[PDB]
Amino acid sequence: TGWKDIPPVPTAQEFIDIVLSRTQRRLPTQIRPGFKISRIRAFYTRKVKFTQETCSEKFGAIISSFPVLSDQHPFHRDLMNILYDADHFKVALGQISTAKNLIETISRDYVRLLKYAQSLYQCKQLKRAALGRMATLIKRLKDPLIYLDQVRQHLARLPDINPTTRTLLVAGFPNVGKSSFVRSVTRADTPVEPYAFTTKSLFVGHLDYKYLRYQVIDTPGILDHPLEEMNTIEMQSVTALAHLRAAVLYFMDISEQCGFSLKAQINLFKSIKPLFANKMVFIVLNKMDIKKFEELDPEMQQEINDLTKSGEVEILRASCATQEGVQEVKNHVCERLLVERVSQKLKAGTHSNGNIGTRLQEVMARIHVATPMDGTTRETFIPEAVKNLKKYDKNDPNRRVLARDIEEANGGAGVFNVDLRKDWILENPEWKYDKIPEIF
Amino acid sequence: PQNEYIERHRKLHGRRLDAEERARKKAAREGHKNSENAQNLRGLRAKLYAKQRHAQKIQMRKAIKQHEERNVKGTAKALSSQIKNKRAEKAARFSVPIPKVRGISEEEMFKVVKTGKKTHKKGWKRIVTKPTFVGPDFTRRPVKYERFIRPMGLRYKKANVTHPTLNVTVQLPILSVKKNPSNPLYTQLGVLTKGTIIEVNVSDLGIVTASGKIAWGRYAQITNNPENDGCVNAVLLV
Amino acid sequence: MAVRAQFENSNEVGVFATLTNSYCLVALGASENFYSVFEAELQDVIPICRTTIAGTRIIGRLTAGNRKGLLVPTTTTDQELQHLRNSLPDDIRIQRIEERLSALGNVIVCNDHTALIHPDLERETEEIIADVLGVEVFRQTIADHVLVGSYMALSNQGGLVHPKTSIQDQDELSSLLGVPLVAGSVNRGSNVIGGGMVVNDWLAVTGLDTTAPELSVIESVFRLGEGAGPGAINTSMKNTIVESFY
Amino acid sequence: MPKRAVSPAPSENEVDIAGSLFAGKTVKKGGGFQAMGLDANLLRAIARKGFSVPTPIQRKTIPLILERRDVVGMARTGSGKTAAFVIPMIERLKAHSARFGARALVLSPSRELALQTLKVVKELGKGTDLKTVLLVGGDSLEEQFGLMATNPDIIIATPGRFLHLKVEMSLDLSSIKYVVFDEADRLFEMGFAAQLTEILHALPPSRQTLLFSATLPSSLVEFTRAGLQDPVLVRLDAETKVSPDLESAFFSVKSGEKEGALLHILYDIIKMPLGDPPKPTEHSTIIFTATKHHVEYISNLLRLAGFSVSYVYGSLDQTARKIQVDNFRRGRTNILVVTDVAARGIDIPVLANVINYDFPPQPKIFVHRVGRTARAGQRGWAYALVRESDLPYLLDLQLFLGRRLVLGREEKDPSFARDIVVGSLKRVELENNVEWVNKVLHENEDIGALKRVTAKAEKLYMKTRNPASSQSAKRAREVIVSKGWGQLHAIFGEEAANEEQVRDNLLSKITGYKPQETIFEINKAAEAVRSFRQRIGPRKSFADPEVYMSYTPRVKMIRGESGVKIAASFKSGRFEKWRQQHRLGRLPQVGEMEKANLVRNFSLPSGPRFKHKQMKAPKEADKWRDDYEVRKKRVAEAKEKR
Amino acid sequence: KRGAPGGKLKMTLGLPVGAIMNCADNSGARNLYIIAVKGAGARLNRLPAGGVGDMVMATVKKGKPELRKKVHPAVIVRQAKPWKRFDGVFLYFEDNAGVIVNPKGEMKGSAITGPVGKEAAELWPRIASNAGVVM
RNA sequence: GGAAGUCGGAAUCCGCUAAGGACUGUGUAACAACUCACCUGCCGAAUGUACUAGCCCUGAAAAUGGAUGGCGCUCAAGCGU
RNA sequence: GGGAAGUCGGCUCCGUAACUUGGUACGGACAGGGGAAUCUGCGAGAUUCCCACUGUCCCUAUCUACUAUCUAGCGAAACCACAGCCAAGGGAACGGGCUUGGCAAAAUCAGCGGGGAAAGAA
RNA sequence: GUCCCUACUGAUGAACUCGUCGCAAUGGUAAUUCAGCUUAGUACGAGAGGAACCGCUGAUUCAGAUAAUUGGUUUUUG
Ligand SMILES: Nc1nc2c(ncn2[C@@H]2O[C@H](COP(=O)(O)OP(=O)(O)OP(=O)(O)O)[C@@H](O)[C@H]2O)c(=O)[nH]1
Repeated sequence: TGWKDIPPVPTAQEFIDIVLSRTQRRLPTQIRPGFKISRIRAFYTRKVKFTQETCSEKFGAIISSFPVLSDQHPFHRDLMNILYDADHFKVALGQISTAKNLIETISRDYVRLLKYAQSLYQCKQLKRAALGRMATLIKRLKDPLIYLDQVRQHLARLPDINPTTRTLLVAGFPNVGKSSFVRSVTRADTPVEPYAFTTKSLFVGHLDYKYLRYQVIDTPGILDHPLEEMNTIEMQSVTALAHLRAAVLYFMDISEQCGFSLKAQINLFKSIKPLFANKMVFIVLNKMDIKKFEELDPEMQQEINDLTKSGEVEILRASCATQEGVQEVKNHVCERLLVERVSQKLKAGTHSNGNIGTRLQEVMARIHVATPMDGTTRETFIPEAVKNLKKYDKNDPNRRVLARDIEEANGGAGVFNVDLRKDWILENPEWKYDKIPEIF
Repeated sequence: PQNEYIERHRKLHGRRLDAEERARKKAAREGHKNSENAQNLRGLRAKLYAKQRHAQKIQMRKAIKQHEERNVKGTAKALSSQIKNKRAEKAARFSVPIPKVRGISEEEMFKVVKTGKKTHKKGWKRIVTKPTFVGPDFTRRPVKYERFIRPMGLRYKKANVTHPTLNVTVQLPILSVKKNPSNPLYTQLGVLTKGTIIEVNVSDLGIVTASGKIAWGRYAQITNNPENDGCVNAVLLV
Repeated sequence: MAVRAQFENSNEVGVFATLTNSYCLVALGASENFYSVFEAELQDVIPICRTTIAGTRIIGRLTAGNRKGLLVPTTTTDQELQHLRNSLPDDIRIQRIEERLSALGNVIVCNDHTALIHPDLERETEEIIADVLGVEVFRQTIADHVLVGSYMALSNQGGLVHPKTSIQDQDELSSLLGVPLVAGSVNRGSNVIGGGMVVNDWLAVTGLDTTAPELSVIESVFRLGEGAGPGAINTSMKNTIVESFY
Repeated sequence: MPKRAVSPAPSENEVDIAGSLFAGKTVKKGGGFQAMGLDANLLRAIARKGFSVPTPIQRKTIPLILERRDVVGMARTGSGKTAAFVIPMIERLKAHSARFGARALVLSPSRELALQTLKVVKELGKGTDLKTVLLVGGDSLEEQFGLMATNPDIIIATPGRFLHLKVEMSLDLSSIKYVVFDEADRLFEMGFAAQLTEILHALPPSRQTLLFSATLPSSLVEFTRAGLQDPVLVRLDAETKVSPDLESAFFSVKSGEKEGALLHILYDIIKMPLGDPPKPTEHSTIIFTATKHHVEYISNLLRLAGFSVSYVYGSLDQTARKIQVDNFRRGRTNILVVTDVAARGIDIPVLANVINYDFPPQPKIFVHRVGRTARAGQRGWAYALVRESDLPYLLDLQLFLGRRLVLGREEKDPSFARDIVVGSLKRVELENNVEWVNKVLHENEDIGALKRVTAKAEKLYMKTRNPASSQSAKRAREVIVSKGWGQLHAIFGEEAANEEQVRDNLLSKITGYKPQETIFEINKAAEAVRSFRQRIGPRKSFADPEVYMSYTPRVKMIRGESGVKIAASFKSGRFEKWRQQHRLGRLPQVGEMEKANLVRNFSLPSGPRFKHKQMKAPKEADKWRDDYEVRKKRVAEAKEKR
Repeated sequence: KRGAPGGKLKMTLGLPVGAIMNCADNSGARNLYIIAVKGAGARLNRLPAGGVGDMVMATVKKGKPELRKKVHPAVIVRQAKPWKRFDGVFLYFEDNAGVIVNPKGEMKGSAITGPVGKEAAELWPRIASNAGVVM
């Protein structure tokens, strides 16, 4: 569902201040030398144990709130590795855990020392020593706290990508129209600017196609390099293109108005097809209104066609400024994804044994419509006023009055008093609002 | 929202229409606020505030002096890391299964012999309430000292030993107790008090002697109050 | 037309409403949002009566009727009965019935030609229903659920039945009635169709939690909105139903 | 309130075989009961019941008992423990004794165990005059007085009830010569340990003692060492010896994909048919889990999936337990989900598939659960799901079994029966099943609540489970570092491997990417991050085979019936009050002849014991009441009956 | 979200904490054992109690072993102790009875045996739908 | 990838000078833009940095209602001579 | 008597026929009672509910014992330096009388839950 | 091995002729938390989700009363 529920991670000074303020403010702080040595020992031992407990809770809360990278989906694990340097992330969490254990050991040692203390001064010195040691360990855990707070904030701002749903991954070089298409098909605010790398992260939008919800992932943008010197941005791009089963929309600009050569575009597509091993690939040609496909030399034209003549990569054309083919390309890709998913669900339901699954039986029952055997229908008593009516809209000047508007004018929801006799259809209209006798 | 959305909102719509003026006036009012805080708030909070202000003023004065000088103008960690890395190598890749056990404590022994002996003489148990060093675990003490009980919670085995000339502090095991300058009974019992000579294993330091050998034991003086501080601190006499 | 609405904050519109082809009954409470959505969908074509039965807001699950008649339990007071009589035209016959199963909206489903009842109703109640509603009365258990009024919603165009009803029983019910039937759910997986939806020949009101695929099933089977057609479920919406309710 | 009120009902099943540190005119060795020379009436008792061939438990224990040696027996349920110690009952007693006193005592944890013991006792003592009694809570305590006066020679009892009656009687147990603790493992699990210890103190030193169990917890081992005289410990043949006909596979899967992996292993590998099946079935799969909440969640999820599922957990209603085990033994179900202790309790048929959903803490527990199957030479499959946290336990298992451990596809044809093979599942339909699990959890609220409860239980088990060894942890770290952890498992096909090592190479190249700088570097926070990254930056056969010394081998409080803590010796005097009602004389002292008058007064009913016994007179008839005359007649008849 | 009903008027409470009642639905449970009530106010030495329409937590004392496994929520339907309805009518039922419901307010069973409390039917729409007699 | 003084490492010079840092902050994706350092004009006479000494505020307090003895006292009815 | 708490509680034999004295097949019987109710016309009458154990707790019931305001009459004893309102202060863990303050109005009745009692120290 | 004064809480009261109607120094002092409806599926949000001010209606605890009704109680010994 997200990672916005991770509690804020304090700095070292804030951590020390919180722990010490709690240990002084939630406990009594007046012991006298004239009290029993056992009572003095109990007082100081209680102070040492409280400080440690507050610490272990806040350390355990930190350790348990942050996601564990192993148990996440491969996409999430790889994206977190790209974004936060997973190894150093784990090192920081391990330091938090080791500090927790060391503070626990300090508490046990000083509790035994307070057990065998003999004076109020000695007990005071032992308590001060234990508290100062804990503060020293936190002051050591200064920097990991800063790093973890930054990771927590970034994680709370990260988008929600469900790895296994109906997904449309729009990818390609910068300056091609990826974000333009994303805002055309979804209401996600993806920055659109004339420069090169305006999209510095993965963006998520959503759409509805034949009563189904579809995810659309805008990738930042990939350059034509071998995969070993790619930046973290295009590494997020390739991670999304690698671990997300979906329909890939690879965008190209036939016009060189993007700033990269067509030959390099086909080269990168060939390079990242092994990424696109089975996920369904549609090549979208954009800025046709700047230069359509026909206005191109035929060696490039046959190069594109030879790209088509392999697997099931499909060519479509569109323009994200005139809004010409965006609806058609969306419709086509969503329809093909839907039919593929329905076919694979049917094959999964039809097992080798031949026994029809319970859920497939249920869906067959839900799609089956039963009709009378005789084939005769029933008479329908729909009046004529309904087809003589006008559909209600909240924006028409001379609309219908409506009881909401009447009560809002004559008070509110708890103040308007309804006349239950206003619709009484009697013989004489003046007999309304009459007190009908009940007892005589 | 899914990215730096507050930054996007800033770029698209701006700030509140008087935020710059409010921030400037608050920053200008900060001086009176600081004086009011110094003169009004009271009780451990004023103490923390005063300590913080002292630290800030010292840092600012140091920065000013260093900047004036620079505008006019036109190892112990290493030895400790070497020692720790050697220890990690040995303990990680020369550690082999060995029958590793320990004897029972003098408290357990005393409880057992007390179950054996009904009539408890009043005060027959005196507990040594000072930190001690023992060495072995299941030792039988002479009848001279058999009733001195030294608890596990008070026993110490390692000390933070500082080499002055090779300026570095390392954690080293304690080999023996040579002289407690307060009591011969304490130096017999291994009581660790302030200014107490102990024998420390200095093998990890790699100190070269005159003949060319590595020192395996030196004298170190305990220079803290281990009864008040839950640690033993020694300075090496070299 | 199919519209999504909530009574107060509840998605069960069938509990608080009773829609027929000549009148609508609306539970009375606090605001006028529920009455107002019903009125905006029925702009004085048929009367709408703000009514209470036995001092309750469950009028939808307590009353059963069609355009020819209305039946209310014996617990209904004379004042509420007189309110209903004054509010409704004389072409609709209203009666109180002395049935032990006073949950009339739970024990009776009736279109304008047939009624299907809880098997344990009394004989006298059976002739009373057949006379006032002017329908052929049959006793049947829908999906082994004995409360047909809660687990099926019916109109003269079609009828939507409990999601876990067998195909044989669905076919038998379709033959016995004369309208298409489909096994579907309302309010995002709820089985209480009658309590979660009121439907007449040209209007349906469901809860706000009704999903888009199942709202399209409702519009299709009850022929609400342009072409509709029970058959479109089997032709144009299969992919949707299979992908959504797998 | 009772959401984990006291504890998870199945806690753990600890076992320790280090309890074995306790120590032609001449028919030749026919292994017969007559060959061990039982008396004629006993032999005809066997001839009627129909146990023709002795079970190994009987063959190994009966002669030692006849030699009168203290016995500690290890067997799984259904082996024949109850007959194995009840044949010596009558074989030793041979007759009823007129002298007052009991001679045989059997202690059973629960009433149903006492009842099964009672039937084995009666249909073996058919013919003899021995008196056998049953003492459990809930029975009429006055009837228990009456039976104690009736003087049984054999007493089968629940320890708490027996303790209460002994304290109420001041019984002289010196006449008892035989003591049996039947399932002392469950005795200690239920916590009767103090009661058992003080009962053992009450019994005289001169007795012969048997203790029968499936496992040997450390507490049981200490109890036997403290209370048994030179105990001989017997095993039922080979539980430790893993069957060579067992082929095992281990699947590295994540916590968020456990359910998907289980659905995958059922659907694709085991090829499980769905629906009610048309003596086990052909598929016969058991699923061993950790917690009762895990059992609930998995059983409900599989039932939603459509599988024929039976569940047995620790604190299950006994009638439901019988129903589920009956379905499993008769083949009405194919899935049987148990944690550990329900499986220990129930008698499991021969199985074809064993699935370990939660990896065992002990290799010994693993060996037990896998020796459950692949018996009598039949082939068996054992699939186990392993996480990164369960990996050190897997390596401990590898060391225990002495098997070579292969990762992914390091070998073209690894031996599933001789090697420990670890691999990954097929990602495509694994993700399909994971999506199914996510959808069903998001749709159904009850299963979502079950998932939350079992997640909390899993956290508790992780906190309270016995950790592994340091070397196992280090080897877990190194194998996680190694490539074989993430590779596809061997059972899925070499062609599948072809596509896998075709595609995964640059997927591995993505996974093993080291960023040059984080997003925060792309302020004081940035400076701290940079400094900390800079700090963490990477750091720059000669053995005589014959005689080389190796480092490795080769007032006390007791819980009463009311549940409130009660003093161990609390004579409420209700036995005094008992003979005050019954006007009886002094009870027969141990050794005197039985009193036939006392037996006739309190011996037994005429057979079946009917629970309902409540006689009230009817209410007084009212003239205005309809049935006045008949109610008056009924009242008069009740008055005559008195 | 705590299962505290809204808008409920005062009635005399008839089922306290630690109280055995019948189960009115076909879920397989026979009796319920109220251990806790929702919306209770903790005052010293008072045992909390619930009236018709209040959500409670109960353990199935006898019935289906699947249900005899966990503490289930339940809305109590019938109350033997008399109470007053605002029409001035003091009334009571033959026994004390409730139905298993999820925290949202949806029943595990599919039918209710016996009549339903009017307050419970008004407060929980699902009970009103699965009820056959309402008084 | 982009880094133009201002995400980062190191040097940190010269001209024009009245003076202007290979830059002290705001800012841009990178610029641009503003501002500071420094300089000039108007203004006009004393300022400003650190310390020291008095008096004053803070520099820690629990728990019946109370105590410079009490009232009360402020160019004292307080402090120094 | 009722409520509550905990529980692991609720829901084969006789005769007959062959076989070696005992088993084998066949035929028949077995595997409840009590109380409280509801429904159809006492009715094979039909349907619903409750039956447990406990060295646990509480309440109701019975018995035992002490339990009592005023009036007429009769009529003690214990105990008694003198007294009796508080807060702060009164160096000796000391206040009841002293300092300086709060205050403070005859004579009584009843209730009573505070004070007018306590250490001695290794 | 050491029934009395007073505090508090209520009730009477002499003298100022009896009485009726008042004033108010001083002392005490009281309400509390939650929920539901509307706002509103609104603002906000890619999605999942999702408030608040005014207005309205109930409930917990606390406090002070009251007995029309509804239980309980019976020496009405009816
Ligand atoms: N005329 C025209 N310009 C287009 C079209 N699509 C995109 N652009 C231009 O492309 C630039 C924006 O690119 P985006 O739409 O954000 O696409 P992107 O691939 O994310 O590219 P970057 O902005 O470089 O990250 C602007 O200059 C747009 O005007 C199109 O169909 N027609």
